[PDB]
Amino acid sequence: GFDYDVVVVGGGFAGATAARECGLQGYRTLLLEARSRLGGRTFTSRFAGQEIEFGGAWVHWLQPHVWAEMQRYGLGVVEDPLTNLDKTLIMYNDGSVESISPDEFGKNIRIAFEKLCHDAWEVFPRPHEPMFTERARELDKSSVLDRIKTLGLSRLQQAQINSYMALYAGETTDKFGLPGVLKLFACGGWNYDAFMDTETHYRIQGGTIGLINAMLTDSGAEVRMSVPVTAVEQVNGGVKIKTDDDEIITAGVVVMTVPLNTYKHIGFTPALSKGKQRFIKEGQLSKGAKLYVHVKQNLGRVFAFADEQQPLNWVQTHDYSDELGTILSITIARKETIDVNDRDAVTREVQKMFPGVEVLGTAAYDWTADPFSLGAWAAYGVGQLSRLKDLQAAEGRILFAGAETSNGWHANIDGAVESGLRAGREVKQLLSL
Ligand SMILES: Cc1cc2nc3c(=O)[nH]c(=O)nc-3n(C[C@H](O)[C@H](O)[C@H](O)COP(=O)(O)OP(=O)(O)OC[C@H]3O[C@@H](n4cnc5c(N)ncnc54)[C@H](O)[C@@H]3O)c2cc1C
Repeated sequence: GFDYDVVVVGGGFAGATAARECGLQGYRTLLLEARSRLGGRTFTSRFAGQEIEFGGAWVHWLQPHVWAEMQRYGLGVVEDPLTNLDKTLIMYNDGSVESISPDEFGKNIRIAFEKLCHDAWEVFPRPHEPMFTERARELDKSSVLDRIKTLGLSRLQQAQINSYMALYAGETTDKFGLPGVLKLFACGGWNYDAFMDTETHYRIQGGTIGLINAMLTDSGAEVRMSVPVTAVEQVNGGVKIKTDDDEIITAGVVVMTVPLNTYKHIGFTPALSKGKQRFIKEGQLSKGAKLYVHVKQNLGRVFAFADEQQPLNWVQTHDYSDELGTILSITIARKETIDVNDRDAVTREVQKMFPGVEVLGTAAYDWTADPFSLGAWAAYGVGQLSRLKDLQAAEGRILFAGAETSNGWHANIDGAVESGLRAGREVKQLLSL
């Protein structure tokens, strides 16, 4: 007596995957997306006459779940040739910028990274079972900064790795859970070069939006946008779903794939488990934002790290020419450090790194301000990883997915896909046993 067998909440990779699994089993399926677009924390846009990625975009064949889907839908990779860099810069907490030879810059980040992840084999022999070893559980008492303090790195090496880890945290490294970081490294074959190959090297042919829609089309599911879910209530036979318009939708089961930081917007009746409530109140620690700057000058192929007390923590050349100038792709760990949508504030901070540049224009997506992300990529705080089951657990007729709920590449498109396959299996169990 329901409108649908399955309602999937959220049109990111986790929801699109869950919808495709449910739809192909014959279940009448609906996907409700709060924004007026699909993709979630993946979003391809346009800036200065060129395509840009405001959110997630980069994949790799070491990421098993997204790669299998690419082969199901016959999508290849689109390589970002990483080239020989013209410039590598480090900006320290005090704001001083230093130019390093790219080969010595690369050597020192590898030393720091390999020292940071020296024990990945022992802690995560099975990276897709994060709590398999007691050492992983014990490490969940430490932050990343706890480890960095013991590694005896140089001032350069520490700034490099701390900027890198603050990026992965979307936060200062004293708050960043350490096992989450090692686990990702382990997922990449416990190997520096293999893991690095996954970071910003390959994109999906046809974009992330193509794969999401390839799955949703395959699913046959009904898709509705601009429909934020305000409450989910467990009532006889199914669940009852409240949009904003005081529209009411019935389903046998609901798959929630919303970002953890947005559970704040949704009333649950009855109340969810106390372990899950503790997670919703904690949230995830990323406060990242994405920004593109078009400068008049041709700066060539640049790369920069900026330490956590500075705003432009990750700078890369997206494209360059004497005609164009330079389009810089910038990721900001913490949106406290700058207002990416205030252009003069952006202009001063870019000039601190490349003095005397002229900014023609800027484009920014403040993920932490967006009510339907309120944060960026998944980043676990201290002690959160060892309780991941509490967030994964089904709650009666409510199932939970999303990249935060995956076991493997939790900071990635792939963890989102992984959670979608899990949710689809759980739907089948609930609806069919
Ligand atoms: C700046 C940034 C850069 C990134 N770069 C990479 C990369 O290079 N490589 C990689 O692998 N990963 C990257 N990621 C991470 C990747 O994008 C995410 O892990 C993945 O997209 C999350 O998928 P998801 O389905 O779990 O959540 P989401 O994509 O966030 O989808 C959840 C959906 O739920 C919607 N929603 C929220 N609340 C409601 C509500 N009340 N009602 C209805 N709908 C709601 C949201 O609008 C959203 O569409 C990046 C993330 C960010 C923020």
